[PDB]
Amino acid sequence: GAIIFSAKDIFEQEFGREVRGYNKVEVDEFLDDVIKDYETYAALVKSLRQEIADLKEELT
Amino acid sequence: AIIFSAKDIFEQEFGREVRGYNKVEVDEFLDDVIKDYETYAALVKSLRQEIADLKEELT
Amino acid sequence: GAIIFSAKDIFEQEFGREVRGYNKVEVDEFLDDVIKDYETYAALVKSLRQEIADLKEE
Amino acid sequence: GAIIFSAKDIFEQEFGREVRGYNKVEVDEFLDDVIKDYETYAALVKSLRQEIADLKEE
Repeated sequence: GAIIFSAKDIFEQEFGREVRGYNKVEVDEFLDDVIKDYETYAALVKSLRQEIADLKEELT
Repeated sequence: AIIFSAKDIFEQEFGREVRGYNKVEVDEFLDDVIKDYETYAALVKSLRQEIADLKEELT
Repeated sequence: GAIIFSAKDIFEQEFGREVRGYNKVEVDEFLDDVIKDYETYAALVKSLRQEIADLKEE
Repeated sequence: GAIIFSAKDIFEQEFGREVRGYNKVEVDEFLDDVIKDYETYAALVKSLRQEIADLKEE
C-alpha cells in the first residue's frame, strides 16, 4: 500500500495536551529518530527504483 | 542507516509528565508509523528482488 | 514510494522494436494520455492531503 | 471525471500491428506497471477521501 506519512508529516505532528500524558522530551526525541528512518527509507526506495530503471534500459 | 524496526516502534515506552502529550493521539499516531515501517520494509524487499532478477537476466 | 513512475518517466520511456511490433503512433499518443492521468492523480493526492491537514487544524 | 483511463482500460488497450514497431514485451510489461500505479493511486485517493469524511464526521 502507500506510505501514510512523509518525514515532513512526522516532524509537523502536534499532540494535544494531557495532564500526566507522555513526557514531551521522550516523544520528541523518539520521533526525531523516526524522522531519520523515514528519510532513509524514502531515499532507499528512490535509488532502488532508479537502479531498476537503469537495468531495464540496459537490458534494452 | 535504519534505527528502528516496526517492532521497536511498537515496544517504545514513554514516561509521564504533568504537561504531557495526549497518550491516545500518540499511540494512534505510532500505530500508523508501524504500518509505514512495514510497508517500506516490504517495498524494499520486493525491489531488491526485482533487481536480483534483472541482474540474472542481464547474464 | 509505492508509485513506480512519475509523469516524467512516462514521457521519457523508450521502446525497442521487433518484427511484429505495436504501432508507434498509437502507443505514443496513448501514453500522452497516461501522462495526463499521472499529472491529474498527483495533483488530486496533493489537494486531498491539504484538505486533511486543514481539517486537523479545525 | 478528470481521469481519462481506468486500470482496466490500460490492461484492455490493444495496439495495431506495425512491422518494426515497438517491442510488445517491453510495452506490455511497462503497461503492467502503469496498471499497478493506477491501482495504487485509485486506492490512495479512496483512502484519503475516507479520512476526509472521517475528520468532517468528527
